[PDB]
Amino acid sequence: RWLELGLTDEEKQNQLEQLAEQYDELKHEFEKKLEAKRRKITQGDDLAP
Amino acid sequence: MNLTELKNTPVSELITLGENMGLENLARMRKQDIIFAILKQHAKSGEDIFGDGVLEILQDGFGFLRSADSSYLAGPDDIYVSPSQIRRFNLRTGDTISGKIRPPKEGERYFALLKVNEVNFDKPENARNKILFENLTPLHANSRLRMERGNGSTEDLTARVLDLASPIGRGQRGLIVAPPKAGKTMLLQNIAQSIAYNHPDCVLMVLLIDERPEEVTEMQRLVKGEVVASTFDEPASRHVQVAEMVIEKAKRLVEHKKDVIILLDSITRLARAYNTVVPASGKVLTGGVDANALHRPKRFFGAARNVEEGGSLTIIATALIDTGSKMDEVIYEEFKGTGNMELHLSRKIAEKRVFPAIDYNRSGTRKEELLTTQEELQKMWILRKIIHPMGEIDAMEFLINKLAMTKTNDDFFEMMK
Amino acid sequence: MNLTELKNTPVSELITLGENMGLENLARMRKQDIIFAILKQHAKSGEDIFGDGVLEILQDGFGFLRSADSSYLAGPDDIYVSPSQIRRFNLRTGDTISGKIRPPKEGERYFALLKVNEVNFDKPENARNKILFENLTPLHANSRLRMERGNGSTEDLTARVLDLASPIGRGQRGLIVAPPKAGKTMLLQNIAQSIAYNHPDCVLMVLLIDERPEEVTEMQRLVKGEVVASTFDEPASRHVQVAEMVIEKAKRLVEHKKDVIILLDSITRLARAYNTVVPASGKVLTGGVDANALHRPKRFFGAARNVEEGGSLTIIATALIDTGSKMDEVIYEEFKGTGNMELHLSRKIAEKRVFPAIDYNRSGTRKEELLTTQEELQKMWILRKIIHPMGEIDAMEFLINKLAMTKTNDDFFEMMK
Ligand SMILES: Nc1ncnc2c1ncn2[C@@H]1O[C@H](COP(=O)(O)OP(=O)(O)O)[C@@H](O)[C@H]1O
Ligand SMILES: Nc1ncnc2c1ncn2[C@@H]1O[C@H](COP(=O)(O)OP(=O)(O)O)[C@@H](O)[C@H]1O
Ligand code: BEF
Ligand code: BEF
Ligand SMILES: [Mg+2]
Ligand SMILES: [Mg+2]
Repeated sequence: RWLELGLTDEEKQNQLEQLAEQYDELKHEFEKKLEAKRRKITQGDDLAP
Repeated sequence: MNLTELKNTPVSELITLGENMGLENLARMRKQDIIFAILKQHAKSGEDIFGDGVLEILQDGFGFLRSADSSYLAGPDDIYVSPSQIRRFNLRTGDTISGKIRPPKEGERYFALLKVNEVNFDKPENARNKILFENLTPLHANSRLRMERGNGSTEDLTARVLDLASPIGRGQRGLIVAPPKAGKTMLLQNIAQSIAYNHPDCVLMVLLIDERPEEVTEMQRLVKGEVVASTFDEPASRHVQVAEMVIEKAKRLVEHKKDVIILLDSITRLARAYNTVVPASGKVLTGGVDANALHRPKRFFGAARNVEEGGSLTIIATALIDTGSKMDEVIYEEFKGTGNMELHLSRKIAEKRVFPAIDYNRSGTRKEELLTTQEELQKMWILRKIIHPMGEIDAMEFLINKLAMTKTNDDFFEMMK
Repeated sequence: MNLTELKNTPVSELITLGENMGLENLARMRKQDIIFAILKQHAKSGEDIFGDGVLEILQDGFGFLRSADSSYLAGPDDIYVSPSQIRRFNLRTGDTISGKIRPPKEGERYFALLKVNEVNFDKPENARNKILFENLTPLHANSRLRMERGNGSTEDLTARVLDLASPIGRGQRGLIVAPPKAGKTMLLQNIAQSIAYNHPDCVLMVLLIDERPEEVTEMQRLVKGEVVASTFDEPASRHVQVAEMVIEKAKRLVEHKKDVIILLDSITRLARAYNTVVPASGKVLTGGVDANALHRPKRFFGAARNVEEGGSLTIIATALIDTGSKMDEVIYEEFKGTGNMELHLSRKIAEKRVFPAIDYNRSGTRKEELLTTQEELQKMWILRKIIHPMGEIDAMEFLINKLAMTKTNDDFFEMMK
């Protein structure tokens, strides 16, 4: 639960930012697929007139 | 680039800038919609945009970066904030955040903030390790905030009178009890101008709730600082939104050890909106107000306090009387006991074209000895002793005549001699 | 360990202690949330924590150990008390319980108290075999509680005047009838300080209901003893909660043969909250108060009494007048006849900067002969005889001048000679 550190900016901050961006993208994509499947399975289906 | 950097200027420069960007006719859509399209094109140029805004947290956990010029309301340029930032830094409501943003891909909603670069005009390291607002130690007004301008204008008296009636300081909780058609507008105007001119160190945050749009335009481009307002164009929902958002911004700015003046008018319409947006408890009070309708207004009112560690929050919320019904008066009552600073204005004298008509009798300040020096306090005590035994009209005409016959307040002391 | 042992100190020591415990960033969460996390880690170290708190009983039968520093309110460190303890000892509301507690397993709520080790600063055997509070025999004030400090301060007079106007003793029921902006705050402040300094044997329990948070902070760290308060930050629900909880704590402490002074301000806001939280009976009284809205306030007011067996409960609840409406005055009326001790303060003299402005005429005490010796009673009778035939201003200036010209009260008797 700790990505948060800072020291030796020149490279350490560059790679820590890259990994933070990767983590955020992963979490956002996963929650997006989550909500998509949610709204798909909760969307009622047509039955008949 | 920054949205406010495109917002300080009218729609005309936005139109020509969009024509520079080579897009569809911009003047047709709204100017904030123009800004949305313009930032979309700027992001299409292959660059990371730099955005800023104060945070609004919904139930889902993500955030919105509401902009200052958009009156802290919902807009197409509200930057989406992924929950991962709330997991790392846990930025609360009102935290002014500036950082890198990306365009919305299709089927998305708005711009997404990638990495924060500035947290409340400070490094992000102070955001996680910081003492909270409701966790502070509230105190009284220690430092005095003088109000007189110093060059002797006609409405400069409207500030001097306060310094002569009851002082105002940092962390105080002020009420302005006045009927309609009394002179509250110009009063808060010159109050803000005097605070800005004489004390440019503090952060002036003027607030306006449910007034005329012409009044909003007159307030925004007359005083120093940010002017967020919500007129009758917005329902009680957006009213309570902007109110809680500015109050949380003030909370965060005091957490960062800064002084915030919140001039709000009026508190009664805010209370009406609150009573409109509370669940019914199957019972009504005297005047037509729900039981729990006062809890959140009381929270918003008591958010103001003076801190031991750093910063202050001083709110001056105007109370409205002479509305004919009870409920508003009820609000006023429920608000005299919570605020430690009262200031009462006269309409019976205002109809006589006698301005400014401040009630010198029922005005006062609790712990006012911390708001003024020793001998000045003695002289103010003696001056109120002189003002007391004469009639209302007597005191008020004496005030206006002998203060317009003076220029500054210490000059007034040295002339009363 | 003990929660209050971590609560007497600010959030800074809690932060460094949590850093010693090796947890997530503590400053981000609230300081009481910090204490919750810290006690969770301390329990993770493989030790049984020792907690304490006063009991609050819900409808389900279990209990909560509300802490003193948390203003007897809901918190994450409220120790859960299984019903089995209420089956064995039947600990009622307000019983200060200290014992062994365990951490909450997941899906649980809070810490659970395993075994009680201390019941109201006494052995648990006295808890089951004990005579109850409403089961006692109420009596009058037999022992006199002197109020003068003894070194002659300016506000020391504010105590002496009481000893000169109407004595105060154990088990009495006192009312303070005063308008706003009269001098009740400093009065109860020096009253508490004098009770603590001159009579450190009794348990000082100052109470504050719906005031400024700065006032709460000024009261907590100025006087001797526990200071529980509930400002406007809490609705009528938490108001009545803290009120009934402190009153039940006082009931239990008197059951344990101890004296409890309850300085409450104000009783009118408590009555407003009560009228807010009562079911509607389809009818309203004069002023806008429900019919059964006074039953529970009357119970809370009459909880004070002097006991034959041991202990006393003396409440001094301030009544508020000059509020413009009727209902508050109605409360005052319904409260003059139930209390056997009246004390009235003057605002018409307070506006003249004449402090302290106590109404010497309408002040009095029922069965006041048990509150003072024989010849001192004769001299007080003669002194009131002297004070009567002169005007209000006359009596008040004579009081203030000739008592500031004195140092103590018996010295005042020996100077009037
Ligand atoms: N200090 C002042 N000097 C001159 N006129 C004043 C002053 N204060 C108020 N007025 C008069 O009050 C009118 C505006 O009232 P307004 O402030 O809108 O009412 P309210 O007091 O209810 O806000 C103006 O026409 C102006 O002439
Ligand atoms: N014993 C006293 N000596 C000097 N000033 C006093 C005294 N008692 C009250 N005051 C004045 O009363 C003011 C505070 O009154 P307060 O207690 O808030 O009114 P209320 O009685 O409505 O609670 C202070 O500004 C103080 O100057
Ligand atoms: F008429 Be005022 F603006 F209340
Ligand atoms: F305003 Be006071 F405390 F009655
Ligand atoms: Mg106006
Ligand atoms: Mg008071």
